[PDB]
Amino acid sequence: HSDLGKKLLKAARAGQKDEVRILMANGADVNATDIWDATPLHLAALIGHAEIVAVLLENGADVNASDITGTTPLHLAATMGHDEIVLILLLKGADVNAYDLNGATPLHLAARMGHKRIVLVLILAGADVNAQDKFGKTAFDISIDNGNEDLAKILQKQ
Amino acid sequence: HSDLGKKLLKAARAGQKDEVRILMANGADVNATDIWDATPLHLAALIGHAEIVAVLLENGADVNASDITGTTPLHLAATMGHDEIVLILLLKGADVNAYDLNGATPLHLAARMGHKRIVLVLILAGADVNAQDKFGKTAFDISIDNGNEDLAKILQK
Repeated sequence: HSDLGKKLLKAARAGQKDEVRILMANGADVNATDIWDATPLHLAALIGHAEIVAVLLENGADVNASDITGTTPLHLAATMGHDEIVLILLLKGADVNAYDLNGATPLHLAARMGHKRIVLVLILAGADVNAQDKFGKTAFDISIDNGNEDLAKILQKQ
Repeated sequence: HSDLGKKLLKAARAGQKDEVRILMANGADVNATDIWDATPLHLAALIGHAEIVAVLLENGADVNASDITGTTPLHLAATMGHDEIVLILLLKGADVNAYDLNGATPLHLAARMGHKRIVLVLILAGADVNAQDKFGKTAFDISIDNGNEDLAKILQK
């Protein structure tokens, strides 16, 4: 039981799509968690394996699982710039306004990394553009700081 | 070995100092890693358990271990504001200029979080104040963006 979950974590990290499918067919715990509170979905969202993300979600993966830093799969995909994964997660119910241990939402992180299309997707999905991180910054502020004035204008939602 | 390493990871995360000591005496791998490539030292640095950090380092923990995001224990301690742990890690050989997957060094992270004393410590320890992250930002730039006049002057040339 522990064993199949560990195998699934390893397969998700390694991007082994067919192994993920067989492990799921054999009853592996889709929400197996390691010491960092990382789940298979976190690993797949970090590395960018879109088919694995979709397979895990189809099999009941917790789309809003938070690791020990409060980081969700959506945070990871938004930070890494994985556009397709951001969209899949959102369509399968990811909480667009989840916040990590710093009060950062996925919108803050995408703005910080300058991922303009992801920022726009998150707005479209209902991200609270007025949300402030623990220090008072909005995605608008971050975009100004990063010289992305055009994106800041869109973030105003006017 | 997987068992003992997993037990050590769990004891480090939980802050169980005597259990950490006993597990290591019984041969647990001080550099055991989970799926995130987190080691016991990462967990102890994140949570802020200074004695466990010290015990792990006494037993040969890799002070520069990097997780799957390129994050070292010093990055975690610097972000969390764990002054004592930052100091212990540096004294035991942590690379003050290690960078994560975003090119962030510990100095960038401490500057972003406004941890003035940690910024000063990192400078004293040889932090490269001219280090740029993946987006061209130095710690000085971050302090300006945050309106942190005190930190900006500390970092100004």
